Amino acid sequence: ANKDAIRKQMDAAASKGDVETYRKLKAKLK
Amino acid sequence: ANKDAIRKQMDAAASKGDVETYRKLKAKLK
Amino acid sequence: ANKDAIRKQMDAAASKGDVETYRKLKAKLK
Amino acid sequence: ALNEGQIVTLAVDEIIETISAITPMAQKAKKYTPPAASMQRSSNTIWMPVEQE
Amino acid sequence: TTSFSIPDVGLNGIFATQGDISTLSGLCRIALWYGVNATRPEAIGVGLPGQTA
Amino acid sequence: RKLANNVELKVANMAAEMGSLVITSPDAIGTNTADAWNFVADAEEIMFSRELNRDMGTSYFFNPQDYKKAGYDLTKRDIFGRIPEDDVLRSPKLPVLTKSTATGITVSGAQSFKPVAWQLDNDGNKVNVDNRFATVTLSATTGMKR
Amino acid sequence: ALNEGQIVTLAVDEIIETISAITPMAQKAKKYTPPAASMQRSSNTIWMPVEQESPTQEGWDLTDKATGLLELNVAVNMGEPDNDFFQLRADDLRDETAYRRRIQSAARKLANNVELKVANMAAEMGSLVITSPDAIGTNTADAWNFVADAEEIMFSRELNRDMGTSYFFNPQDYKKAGYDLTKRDIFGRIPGFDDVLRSPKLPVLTKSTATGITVSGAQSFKPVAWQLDNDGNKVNVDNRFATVTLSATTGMKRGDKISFAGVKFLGQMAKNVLAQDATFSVVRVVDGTHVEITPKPVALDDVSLSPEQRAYANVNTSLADAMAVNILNVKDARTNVFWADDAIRIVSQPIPANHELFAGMKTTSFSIPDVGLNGIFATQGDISTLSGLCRIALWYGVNATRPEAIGVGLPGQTA
Amino acid sequence: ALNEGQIVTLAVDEIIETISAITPMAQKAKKYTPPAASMQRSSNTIWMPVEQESPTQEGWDLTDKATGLLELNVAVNMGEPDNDFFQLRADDLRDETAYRRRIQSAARKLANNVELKVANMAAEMGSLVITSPDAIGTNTADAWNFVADAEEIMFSRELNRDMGTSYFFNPQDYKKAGYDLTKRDIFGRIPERQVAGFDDVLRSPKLPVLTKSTATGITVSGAQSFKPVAWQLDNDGNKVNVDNRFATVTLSATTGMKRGDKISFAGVKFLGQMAKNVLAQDATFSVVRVVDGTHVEITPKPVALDDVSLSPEQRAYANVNTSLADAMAVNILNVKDARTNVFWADDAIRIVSQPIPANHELFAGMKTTSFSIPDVGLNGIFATQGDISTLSGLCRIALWYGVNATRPEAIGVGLPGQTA
Amino acid sequence: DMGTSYFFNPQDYKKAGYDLTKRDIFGRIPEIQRQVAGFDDVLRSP
Repeated sequence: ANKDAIRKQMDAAASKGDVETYRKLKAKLK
Repeated sequence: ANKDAIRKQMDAAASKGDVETYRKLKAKLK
Repeated sequence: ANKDAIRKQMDAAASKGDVETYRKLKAKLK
Repeated sequence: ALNEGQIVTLAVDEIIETISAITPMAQKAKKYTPPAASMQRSSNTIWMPVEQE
Repeated sequence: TTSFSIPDVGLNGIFATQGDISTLSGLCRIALWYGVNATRPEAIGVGLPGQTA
Repeated sequence: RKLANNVELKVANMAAEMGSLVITSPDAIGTNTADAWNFVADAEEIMFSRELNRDMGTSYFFNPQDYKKAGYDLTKRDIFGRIPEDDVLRSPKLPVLTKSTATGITVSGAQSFKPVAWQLDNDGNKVNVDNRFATVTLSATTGMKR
Repeated sequence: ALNEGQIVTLAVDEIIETISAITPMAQKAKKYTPPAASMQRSSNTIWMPVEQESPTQEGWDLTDKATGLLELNVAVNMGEPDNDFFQLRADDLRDETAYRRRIQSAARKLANNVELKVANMAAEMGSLVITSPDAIGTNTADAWNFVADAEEIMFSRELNRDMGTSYFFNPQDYKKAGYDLTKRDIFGRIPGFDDVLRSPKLPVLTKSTATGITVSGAQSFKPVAWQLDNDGNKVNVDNRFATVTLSATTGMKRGDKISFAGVKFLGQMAKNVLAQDATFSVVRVVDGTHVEITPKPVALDDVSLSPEQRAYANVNTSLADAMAVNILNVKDARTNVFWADDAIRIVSQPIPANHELFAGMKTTSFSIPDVGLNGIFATQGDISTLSGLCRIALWYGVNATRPEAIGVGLPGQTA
Repeated sequence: ALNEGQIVTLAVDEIIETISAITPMAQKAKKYTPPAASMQRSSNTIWMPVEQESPTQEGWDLTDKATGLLELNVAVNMGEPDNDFFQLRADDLRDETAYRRRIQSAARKLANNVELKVANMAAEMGSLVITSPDAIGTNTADAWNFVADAEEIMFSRELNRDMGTSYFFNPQDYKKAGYDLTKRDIFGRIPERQVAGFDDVLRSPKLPVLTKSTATGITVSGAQSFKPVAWQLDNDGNKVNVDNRFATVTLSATTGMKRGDKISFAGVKFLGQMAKNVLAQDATFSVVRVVDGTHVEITPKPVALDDVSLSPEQRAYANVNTSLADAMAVNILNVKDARTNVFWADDAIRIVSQPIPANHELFAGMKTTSFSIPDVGLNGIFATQGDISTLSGLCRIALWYGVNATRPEAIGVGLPGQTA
Repeated sequence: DMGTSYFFNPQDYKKAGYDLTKRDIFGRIPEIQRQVAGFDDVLRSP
């Protein structure tokens, strides 16, 4: 649910190449 | 949270030049 | 004349304390 | 890049907190405030009474 | 000049700044005006270990 | 930090050079009951016997060597040993009291001191007398220092 | 199954996580960032200020008391960046996990290099040497309390600019001392103080074969603010290091700890003689009769030097004509290091990069916040090997500023 | 009548124009602006690179060009600023002209001192020393041709392959050489390209007098060999660049030796930089400092061509036929006191300057404004403050700059009259 | 610069002075691993 949505968002951020957003979302996930 | 708002109040007090209010707000922050 | 207007603007610039525009107008004078 | 008020506030806060922190002996000594507080630079000889026996 | 006070220790001071062109920098002065008095020296003790003589 | 240095150095030097309740022992400070010296216990005993403590307790200050030798844990204490939120503390500004080389010193004559409340100064007014210090005439004062 | 953006993001994330985990010692040392921001000139010899010490300055009237200040400095050389230049093959890039594993393997090597740098510097130019003939343990009778001794030597010296001291044990001595380690993390941190933790990368300080060596002459060292270089300009002087002439520098290495006999420490701030002998660490053997010892011995009872120079005194008395060196590391032992707040500084600048200026390589800049390290991540396509070159560069300079505040604990120095 | 803004603007304008117009010597030096801008009072040692041209490669395929040459850096330190502290009396502030005149006098002082520093650098750090008993004069029978000799020694060493050489004459030798001052300013510039050429001969009255060396019979001790090395480990264990300009040698004794002396080992001969051909001219070395009573440092690092240990990339950096032998004689050159004439190549002296780190408007007591002189390349500060002692203002103009004698082998000093 | 895995037979594990307190039957911890950080792991296996 929420974990899946966060995973999709961080995957999109990584695909965009934005490291900062990916790191923030990784912090939120765990 | 409110810590970032009281930090802005601390900065405003410091820029004004009131040591007493700055110290009170710093004690509040901690 | 151009020289008188340049001198007036030079005095106005020197009154405010700006050295860059003063030097530029001096260069235009030469 | 610190404005004048910020200079004063930061300096006074730092002085107060660090001196109050690293003075163990001076905080165990009794604090005396002279009754006569006047705007004079000459050092007066304050006579505090001792306990009467 | 800004006058401050340290409540925990009981010291009164002043903090002053001024600009000097003989140093191209802002002079800063912190003063602490205090007098330590040993009232009743009979109550102050000194412990001296290892006085073998 | 320099200003706090000056304050603490002044207090420690004044306490060491003006303190008169002197307690000495040939042994060194430690936790060994047989061979070490209990500085805190002796200080408390001499202050209680002498009755100069208004019953609020005294304040003991160790130097770091003797504080370590006295077996104080310091883990549940501040850097000075203040139990942050017996009050035994340690200070690094405690001076070393150099030995005195005077050997053959005797009182010069029969001297008696009395507490004097006031005296007349040169202008003729009355000025209080500091009744702490008494001037003693001795045979010789060689090797004696403040 | 990895696109370029995901490659960059995963690589930067894995580098940051791996470096920030396996580096406990570099995180305890103060992080410094210089405003210079030089570009591929080995940076510069960044001259770093050191805390000022001044005389009393008592009285209402102070006319010219602000002119005699010394303003000493210390220098750090960033040097050249530490790289890990390898190839990325299709095996590594097939899946996120394999790529993260490869990037972690690279970042772990870089982090280990950082850790050995810090540990070796702390062990080889730490001055506050504490040695005991007994091994570290819990028993009060036959064992040695390293933490208590280190805390006391820091407190008496008044070298702890008050934030707390960091204690580092090698894992053997950490186990010997009574530390739980079950409720703590891998290194002993919490996710006498609470800064005690263990580091595998602590080196071993080998013996010193020097025996019966004495000072050659009567040297007195005084703090110097600046000196004229060969160009006639004014260059600052690194006042940490003092060149002392000995009778014979035989058996002396870069890590030996020496303590001249008859010389005792002073409280850095109170200027009172301590019981502990002043211990120095030799950092270079210049000649057969000259060495460099990492704390400069400034004598209180030295009339040659001015009061502004006397404010920096850390030694009871200057070196006499024939004083004994008194080598301290007399047996091989793994070192335990401890230091104050500002005793080691990691200086780093962002690596100068012109991103997207040259097409062909993708360069991204990453900064580890936990450890003051800045880096660059570069990927290029190599048609010769039909794969992709990958480079991870870390640019940092680890500086042992204030070597007097770095200590080495040497157990077992029986004889 | 002047207000504070007019004071600041007029003073900065006068300083910039006067300092730009006065100094010719600093113009000839190649200005270098550090990439780093620092907020610290103690300037970091700027390690600026020294570039020797790589030989061009021709062909379509350059995969095998390689030959990454040794990258060597020289260190420049910025001293304490050179400042002119003076009182702005009420007379100087009466109108515009008096203020311009006073600021012009201050700028003249500062510019003269800058020229003095550059001239002392060139005289005491110049390596190419040419001497003979004769004195400079127009006639060829019994006099010098300083320009011709300097041009010949520069062409033989191949130091200035493309750019021109700047020749500086003291006024006496400038008059003796036959150069007329008619329709010319004080320094010999004509009152009036940049890409190439621009060979000029100027007269500079700031050239110092080189005192003779009262040292005889000094011999080299040991066998010294020097190799240009790009990096070394400092005490912290980090890597620091090595100033490969200065090499310290061991001598029998350093008595009678000072900074300004010139030496020339007997068996050592110069080499063409681009061809490594032995030249008939004896190799000339200039001392910078006397380290001890036994060691001494010299401006050109003697790197012998016949060195087996020398790497090819290191062998590219060669200016000596054979290293110092066991008992070679120093053979001091400057034997008589004489005013020096200095010449140098395009990039043989660099002026390094960065803005003075100061925060403005925080302290209301003083008014500090930062100015820059782009023509000369000196960054400075202008400060004023009111003094109750003199019932007027105190003004201070501080210039912060560092002169570096990069490539000292390309700086030539020629002192005539060395009869004995 | 990583950990090493040590496997003892049970008797030499006992004789070397290794305890099984807060460890499973093989000497492992019941719960970036320790090996990556550079810490050795001592186990016993029959």
